[PDB]
Parts: sequence; structure tokens; C-alpha cells
Amino acid sequence: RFANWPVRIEMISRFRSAKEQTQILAEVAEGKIDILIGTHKLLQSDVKFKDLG
DNA sequence: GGGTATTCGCCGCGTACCTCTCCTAGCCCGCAAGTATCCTATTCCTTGCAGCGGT
Repeated sequence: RFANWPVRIEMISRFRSAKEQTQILAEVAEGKIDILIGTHKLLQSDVKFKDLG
């Protein structure tokens, strides 16, 4: 759906490797991934959003 | 037959007052309260075989 907008969409779960999950968390805390779809991993206290609305 | 004896079972044994304790056993049925297996996250590590520098 968002294939024609400047919006970054990323997925986090156990499927994503341990090497890229940390990268995704760094990107999210930095404030560059505007959509983050995730399972219960999102509630593990290490998922810090820059500006959540 | 019957007069007698013997047994058996029923009935009976004071008044008034004070203190205290305790008045069915057990089953059932439904409440409800506390437990073994199934998926999606998590923290826990210990092996097997090929590259591979290096000489």
C-alpha cells in the first residue's frame, strides 16, 4: 500500500535474525522507521520509539 | 376335667427450688477452586565439519 510514499515500514519478530533485530531497534530509536510491525517483541522494554503517536 | 401350683409379665415407688451442658448420621450435588497439554514471544547453552593461515 505504501509503495509510493516516503514512509519506511519494517517488521520485527523472531523471524528476523539477531543481527538485524538490533539494527531495526537502532533505526527505530533513531526515528527513521515510521511503521514497525511486530509481535510480543515490541513489549520487551528494549523497543524504544523516538516519537510515538 | 379340674383343683392346684407355678411362672410371667405388668404396675407402682415425695415436694420445692438452684447451677450447668446438649438436642442425628451420612450422602450428594453443585459450587468452585485448583490443575495437564497447545501455539508465539523470551533466556540457556553445547557440538561437527570445512575453511584456513601459516609454515
